[PDB]
Amino acid sequence: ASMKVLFLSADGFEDLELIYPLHRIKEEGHEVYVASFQRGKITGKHGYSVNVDLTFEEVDPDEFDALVLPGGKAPEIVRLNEKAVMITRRMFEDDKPVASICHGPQILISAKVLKGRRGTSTITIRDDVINAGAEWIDAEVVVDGNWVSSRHPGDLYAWMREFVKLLH
Amino acid sequence: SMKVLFLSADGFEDLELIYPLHRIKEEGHEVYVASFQRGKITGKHGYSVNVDLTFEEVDPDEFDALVLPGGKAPEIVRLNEKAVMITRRMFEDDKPVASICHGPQILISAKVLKGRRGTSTITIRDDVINAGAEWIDAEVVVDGNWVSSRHPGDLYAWMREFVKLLH
Repeated sequence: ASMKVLFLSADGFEDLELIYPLHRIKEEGHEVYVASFQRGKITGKHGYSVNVDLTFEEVDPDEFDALVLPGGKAPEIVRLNEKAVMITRRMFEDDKPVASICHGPQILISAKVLKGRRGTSTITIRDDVINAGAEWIDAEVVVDGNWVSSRHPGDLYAWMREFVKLLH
Repeated sequence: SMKVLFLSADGFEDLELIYPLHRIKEEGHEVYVASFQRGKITGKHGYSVNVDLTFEEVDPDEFDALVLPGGKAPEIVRLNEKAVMITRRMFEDDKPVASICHGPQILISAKVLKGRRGTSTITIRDDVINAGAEWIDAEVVVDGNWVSSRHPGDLYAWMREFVKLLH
C-alpha cells in the first residue's frame, strides 16, 4: 500500500538529509509532506530550498503513516516546538515507521520515547542519546523495530535502503 | 550488480551527483567517481566527494553504465578528450546513460545525439537541438539507453527510470 510520510524540519536543515529521503520516498509513489513553523519555504545549511506544506499546529499526527526526522541545525529549534515534539511522540509510540539521521534524534530525545531503544545519530550527540535511555550504536544504519536511524550523509544509501522496507 | 561510472569535476550540482551515487549504491551496484585528478571534488553548494579514478585511468569497457550530473562541471569535462571518448563509447555501445541539467553538454561534445530524443536544463535546449536531438520539456525522458532529466526537482523520477534500466 501507499503511505503519507511526514517530514519535520526548519531553516538550517542538512540539505541532503531532507532532500534525499523526500525524493527517494516519492519515487515509491508515497506522498510526502513537509511540516515546519510557517508555510512558505525553508532553507538548508548549504542553501537549497524546500517548500513547507503545513505548519506543526496544522498537523494531525493520525493523518500520517510514517515520520522522517532529518538533521542539521533544525532539530535544535524543532525540539523546542511542543507540537512538533507531541507529533513525534504520538507517531513513534503508535509504532509508525520513524526515520532519523544525524541530529534528528534530538527531537526523539525531547519526545521521551528512547528509553530501552537502540539506534544511532551523529556521534557528537551519542552521550545525549545514551542519557535519553537508548543504546547508541556506531553503524551506517540501525533498525530497531519501527525506528530506522543513521549518522550522517555518507549513510544515505543504507538509511533509505532500510527505511523503504517499512513503507507499505 | 553493475559498475556505474560518474563523470564530474569541481562545480558539480551537489544533489545531481550525490543523489544518484547513493540511490544506485542502495541497489547493490558499485559506483565510481571519475574526474581530472585523484583527490576530492567540491560542489557548487560546498559538498565534497572523493575521486576514485581519473579520466585517463578509465577503460570504458570495464563499466556497465554512465551518469552525467550537471552544474558547472560539464562545461570543463566536455573539454577533456578522454572524458568525451568514454561517453561516446559507452553511449554508442547502448549502455545505460543518465544525464541531468547541464550533463548533456558532454553528450553534445561526444557527437552521439543526432536523431535522439531527450531533455536537459532548458537553458541549453537550443544547444541540444543544434546537436541533432529532439528536446522535450519533461521531468524524465527515456530514449532507449538514455535517461534524461532537467533539474533537482526531477531527481525522484530520474532515478526511478534509470534504476529500471539497471534492473
